[PDB]
Amino acid sequence: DVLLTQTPLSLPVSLGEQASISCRSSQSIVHSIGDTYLEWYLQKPGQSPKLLIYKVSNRFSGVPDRFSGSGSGTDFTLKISRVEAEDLGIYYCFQGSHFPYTFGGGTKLEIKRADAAPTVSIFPPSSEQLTSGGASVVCFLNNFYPKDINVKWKIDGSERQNGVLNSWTDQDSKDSTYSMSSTLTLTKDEYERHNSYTCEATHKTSTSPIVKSFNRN
Amino acid sequence: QVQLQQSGGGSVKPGGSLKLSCSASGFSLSTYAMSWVRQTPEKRLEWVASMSSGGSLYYPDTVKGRFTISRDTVKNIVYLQMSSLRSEDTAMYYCVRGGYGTSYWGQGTTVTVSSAKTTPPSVYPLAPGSAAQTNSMVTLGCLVKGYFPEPVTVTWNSGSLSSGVHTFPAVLQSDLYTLSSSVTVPSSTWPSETVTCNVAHPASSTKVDKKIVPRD
Amino acid sequence: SLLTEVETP
Repeated sequence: DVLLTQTPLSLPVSLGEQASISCRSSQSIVHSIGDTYLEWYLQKPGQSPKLLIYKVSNRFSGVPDRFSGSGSGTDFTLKISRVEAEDLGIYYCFQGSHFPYTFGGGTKLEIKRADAAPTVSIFPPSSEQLTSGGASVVCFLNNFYPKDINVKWKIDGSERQNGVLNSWTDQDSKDSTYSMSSTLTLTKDEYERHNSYTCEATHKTSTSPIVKSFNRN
Repeated sequence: QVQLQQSGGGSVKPGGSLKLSCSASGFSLSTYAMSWVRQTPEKRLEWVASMSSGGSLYYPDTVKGRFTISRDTVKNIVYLQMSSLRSEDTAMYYCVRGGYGTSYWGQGTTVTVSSAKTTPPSVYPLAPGSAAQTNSMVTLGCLVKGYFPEPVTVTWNSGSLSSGVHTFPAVLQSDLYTLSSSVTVPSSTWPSETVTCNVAHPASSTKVDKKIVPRD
Repeated sequence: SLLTEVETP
């Protein structure tokens, strides 16, 4: 097989800067003494992959010329000249010169932008979940940057770790932010024995945490 | 103007078999090469099959003798028949039209190879506490719990509330997924105007429309 | 490449 080794794995880049992505083959591709069928695809969050470049350096229709493919021997490069927020996602190289067709492992392009604090909300368990014997308390932490953030759950002023489930969105292709949802799950029986439930969000933007809470009465 | 829609994904036991379809429009199938490419849970892309415009069939060795690509140019559908399914066949399967220096991929259909039971979601409303405060923007949500397999789709007011939505990726715990979705609207519009999360789970043929009611 | 061309060489 033709093995494609793609680097880097993650590529953080600021708006208007240049990103370079490299793909290294295990052999010379040229089919016979004809064309080299090396292609570049982008997958944006929530979408399917789309063609950027074919035969090493041709732009697919409607791809702007700030996308530029080159390469020779075993090294192929995709250069993105003036990165916009919408360029984020996972880039793959691909060869179709020899069967089996193969892809590089991918490069995740991430946009750097200004720091932004999350907007935090808390939600008590619904009466219909209580009925079935479980109790989930939810914090949304919306639209922040950078991605890294910590949530600490407190029940009556003391930390709880067991039963926390956290999930981040991909990076938003508009404002370049992340959001995350944190869910503390307990039994109805344990939920009914405590009053105050708190999530505390700690994040680069403040030395003090953002604290949201409610009382079970 | 090209459309491709894949269908036929869902759950299937190791050893079982499944037939995928790709339903094509705005072009004649026969004039293009049609392929299947899958994306694994680790986000590798892998080529799985091609059929040229002239009808030659091409497969990698990892699926040879198990997978069959075919087309029906009367219904304008391309198929992938899979058998002796294994765990490593778990992936999102895309249908791809190729020709004339162009590629166009459908939205994908998810195939999960697993022994776990098909289970519909429980959908729980997330409404602010009684004593919470105004802000002028109010955030509401939906918690979608206990289902298998992926995917579920979540919309708000049937797609009418599309901005200010964050739908969080599902996470697997045990043999069960959990996901949530938030929506943010002006406080002048809620509760005066209804906000309902619409959850569909095609593998159990289930839809839940949960209205978010203010508490107490 | 059948991903971009109708036949393969």
